[PDB]
Amino acid sequence: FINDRGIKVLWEEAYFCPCLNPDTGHPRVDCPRCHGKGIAYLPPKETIM
Amino acid sequence: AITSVDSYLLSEIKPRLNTVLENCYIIDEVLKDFDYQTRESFKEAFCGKNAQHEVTVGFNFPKFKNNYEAHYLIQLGQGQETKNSLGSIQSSYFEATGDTLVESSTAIREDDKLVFTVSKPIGELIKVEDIEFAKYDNLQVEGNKVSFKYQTNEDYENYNANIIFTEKKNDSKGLVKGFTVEEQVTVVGLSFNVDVARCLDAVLKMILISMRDSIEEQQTFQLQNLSFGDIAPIIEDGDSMIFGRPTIIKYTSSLDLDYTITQDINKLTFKERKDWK
Ligand SMILES: [Zn+2]
Repeated sequence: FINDRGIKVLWEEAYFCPCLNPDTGHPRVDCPRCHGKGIAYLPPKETIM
Repeated sequence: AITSVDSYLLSEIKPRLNTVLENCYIIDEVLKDFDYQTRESFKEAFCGKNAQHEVTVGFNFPKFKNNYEAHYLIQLGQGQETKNSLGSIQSSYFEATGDTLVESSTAIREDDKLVFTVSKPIGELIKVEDIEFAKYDNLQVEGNKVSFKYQTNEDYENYNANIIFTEKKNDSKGLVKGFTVEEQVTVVGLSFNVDVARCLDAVLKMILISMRDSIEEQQTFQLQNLSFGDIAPIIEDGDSMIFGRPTIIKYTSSLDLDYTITQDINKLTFKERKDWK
């Protein structure tokens, strides 16, 4: 039922990026692993939702 | 004149912001008190000629999306009239004078005078930089030129100077009528990164300190006074919050009009008339 009704999506899993400032606790705005969001993402996974 | 503090601030902040951001050691000095990683990340992202991100400045209520990574929002505030003159006479003039200007110029020889040429008719000369003339020097101003005796001054035949002066509109009499207003403008550095908001606050305070010496707000917009708000989420229900710290800039300035007087009197005349009663 879900495979019939859902649309194909790419799912990628959140984790906090280890670029957070050890004092201020905020992300580095130049970080390449996360583009200023505090959250980095694992490689994408194909799923239907 | 009538004045528009918001447009002044936009015009003044934008070039100054650009010229600081293109100059790495200025930011390195401004941010010396911040955490090392905050400083280096800001300098890497926004600073220097190779900077891939950019800051932006503009008024509030645009119809388009802004650069919410770093954006100075300018926001015209309250004001009130504070001091009035007797008769509302702010000043009087014999010759309608425009804005104050400073221009670079060089001397040239002409007919055994030195002259400086200026782009506009000189309504009043305030200062020729680094020169004080004696009466012997026969200082004269005419049209858009300043002229200066050659005889004793031949060593200066190509001397480079800055002229501080003011335009003239026209040869007319009048009264400058008006009053003083105290007026507020708010500025906020929006960023979705809190450390960027804090750095934009520091940069803006530096810019305003530097601005206090400018001719614009030395002659007008006097008594700059700064107040600072809390850092808070400006918008809270996106995929992320947007933060900012407001600052309020308050200025005292004159609002006035040139009431020209057409009446002129150039001769009294006297007559005696006899009363035979
Ligand atoms: Zn990161």
